[PDB]
Amino acid sequence: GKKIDFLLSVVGFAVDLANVWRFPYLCYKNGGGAFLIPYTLFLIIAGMPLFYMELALGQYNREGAATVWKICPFFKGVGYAVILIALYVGFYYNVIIAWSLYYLFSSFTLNLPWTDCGHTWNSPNCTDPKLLYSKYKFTPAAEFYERGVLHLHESSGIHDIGLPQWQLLLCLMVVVIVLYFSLWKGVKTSGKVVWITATLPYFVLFVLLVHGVTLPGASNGINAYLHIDFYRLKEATVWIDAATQIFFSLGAGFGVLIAFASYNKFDNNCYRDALLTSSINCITSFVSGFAIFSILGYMAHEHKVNIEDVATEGAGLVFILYPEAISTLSGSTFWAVVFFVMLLALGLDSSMGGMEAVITGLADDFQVLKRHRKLFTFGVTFSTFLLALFCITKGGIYVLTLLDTFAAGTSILFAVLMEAIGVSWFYGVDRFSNDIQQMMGFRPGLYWRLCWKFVSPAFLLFVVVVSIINFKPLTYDDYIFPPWANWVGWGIALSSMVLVPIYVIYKFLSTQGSLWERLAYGITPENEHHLVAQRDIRQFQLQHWLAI
Ligand SMILES: O=C(C[n+]1ccc2ccccc2c1)c1ccccc1
Ligand SMILES: [Cl-]
Repeated sequence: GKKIDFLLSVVGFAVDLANVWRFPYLCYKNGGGAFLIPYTLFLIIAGMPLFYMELALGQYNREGAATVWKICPFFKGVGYAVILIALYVGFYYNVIIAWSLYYLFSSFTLNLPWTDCGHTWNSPNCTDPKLLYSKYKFTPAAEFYERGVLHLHESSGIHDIGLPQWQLLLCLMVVVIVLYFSLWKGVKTSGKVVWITATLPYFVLFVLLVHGVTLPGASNGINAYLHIDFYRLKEATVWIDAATQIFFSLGAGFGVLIAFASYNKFDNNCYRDALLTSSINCITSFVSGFAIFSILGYMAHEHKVNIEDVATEGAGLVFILYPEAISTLSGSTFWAVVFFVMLLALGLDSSMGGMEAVITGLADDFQVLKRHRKLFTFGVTFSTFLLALFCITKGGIYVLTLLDTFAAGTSILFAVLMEAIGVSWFYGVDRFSNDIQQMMGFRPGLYWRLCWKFVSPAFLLFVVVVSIINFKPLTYDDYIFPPWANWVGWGIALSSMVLVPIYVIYKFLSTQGSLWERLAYGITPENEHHLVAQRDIRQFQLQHWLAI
């Protein structure tokens, strides 16, 4: 039974709410098949090596995101930046969980609310196929999502967001309460409910893939998926999206892996962990795009619109697609309950780790917070609840879009780039390899060291530069955000990107001694500062820098 338990642990570790909710609309937006060449390339080249590096860092140092930089004291700012990014994401992550819970509540009926026209939320333009370049939004399912759930029709833009929706308010309160009462005792929340939180996503994917293929218009969707538009690969938006999605789904750049692995057995094998997680992620993504495009090809056939106009490209694509596939199944109520229970469980499970990253990273930094976990968890959870309250208004989809685009984009890419720099170049890839050898019994191979030192930082810097210089103003499918919205988003990105130089400056000024002594204290591990008085700093020799 241990092998069954081991398989469940690995397979449930590999799946995340990002894979299920954020990949579909990123694949639809960037053409489908053309989105997986950058996706797989960046996976192989930067996602697997960096996942491995973060796992090994956390496991060896037994420290959270912030304090793990005792190995090079100038990068505690990088730690703080990743904690801030993880805090920012939860604001709207919990809002998606609230949407899932509202849909689950709506699903306990024999006449599902998203199948036909004529409800209190329907407009005069509602078009049911059964009875009877701009995106198509007059379908029963899209109108349900945008009028009976979001109540978006009561907003004009990000300048008139409105007041909180009380239904989503109650759902968000339930979600927040569950998260707190799951996080207030301790970190350990594995092996107790993962039997359903690990197998249900894959069962849902399997039934969706087997069914959608047998739909009237699925062939056209699969063709649009498998036809690769090589012109999209010269635009840099697909590359930016693929990089950000790799880091979103693998957990890198959020401080989640470091905090999670600080609890692993010292001898735990991180090589196999990275290999298995990345392989499962790649196969799952390539198989999930198939089902997405089969569903929306059938939607194109049924609604008689072009496959590039059937559905939104925003955060609600899954909530538009899953209902459409559900209504085509027999016993649609049972299937709706299964799908939305899966979504709710997966979202709660992943948001728990996202919040535990913040709690652990900041508690390992201050002992007062480590002795008072109940109050700290309350504070984190309540601040998240309010700043998400901002996202459940009438025009809260615009704020969720602004956050989704700016909270972890260039900011997360920069943070992970600085992590790779600080470890590989300053701490030493050779010392990092020695630590991995002491932990796991074998030294990392040449491919891993090359990716850690040269290849991954090079591509991360390329993507960061391109994202900064090739930046498209913000939109939601028909709506052009006012310029001050992009300025606000760039301020949000800089708010976490800038913690690095500020901490470097603070550390330099707070230290005592001469310039060279200050640099030596700044780039030397905290438990080797007594060598500085001996004027033996390895970073001050060319040999340390020419290593591989
Ligand atoms: O990234 C996450 C949750 N997450 C995603 C992917 C993972 C992969 C492996 C291990 C843990 C993981 C956790 C998050 C959630 C809410 C706020 C901020 C960050
Ligand atoms: Cl993904």
